[PDB]
Amino acid sequence: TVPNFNPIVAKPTVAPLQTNI
Amino acid sequence: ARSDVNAITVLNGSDFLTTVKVRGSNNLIDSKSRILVKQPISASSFLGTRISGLSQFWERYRWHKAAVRYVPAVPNTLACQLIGYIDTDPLDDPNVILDVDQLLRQATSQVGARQWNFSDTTTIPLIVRRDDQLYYTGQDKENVRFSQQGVFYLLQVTTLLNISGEAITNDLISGSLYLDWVCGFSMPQINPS
Ligand SMILES: [Ca+2]
Ligand SMILES: [Ca+2]
Ligand SMILES: [Ca+2]
Repeated sequence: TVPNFNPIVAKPTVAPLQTNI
Repeated sequence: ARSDVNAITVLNGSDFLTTVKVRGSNNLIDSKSRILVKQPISASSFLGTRISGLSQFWERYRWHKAAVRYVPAVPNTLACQLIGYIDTDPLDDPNVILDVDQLLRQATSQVGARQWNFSDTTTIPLIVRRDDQLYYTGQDKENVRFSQQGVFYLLQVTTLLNISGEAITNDLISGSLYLDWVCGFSMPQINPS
């Protein structure tokens, strides 16, 4: 059977405030 | 009970120094203005604290483990960098420096330097010399390399601005400076006031 027809992927990313050093 | 013995009384504690005040736009026009704090780290320099109240009852002192602490009183949305360092030689006066970058660089060059945004907290360690030299506790006198074991300079690297882009000009307060210290006093006495 036809595999991987319309495979979509998701990888969530956060977006904080005040990246500190 | 009438012992004539002298011995170091290493005792620990914490203390509240003062509230810093980021200089803002108006009061910030030149380099020396970027020097918010010039506070000696002599035990007897913070008047109402416990450390100085104790120091008044000895001759000498030596920070075995001292560290200035910054606790912010602002959100993380405001923006300004800060540099802090403790010069172990008091007579090194950066106020004479005009070039701002030269100032920040001679600050960063000091070993115990620290850089932090005024929205988080960090610790400024005092670095101790290697000769065991004790320092006198009383108010500063003819020379300073006897009394002061260090000097805490607090610097404003950038300009102060808010949620929006408009830079503040009102010279607000950002946080407070605490001192988590460990000192050893040698000779019981009373100093004059
Ligand atoms: Ca120095
Ligand atoms: Ca010595
Ligand atoms: Ca004295």
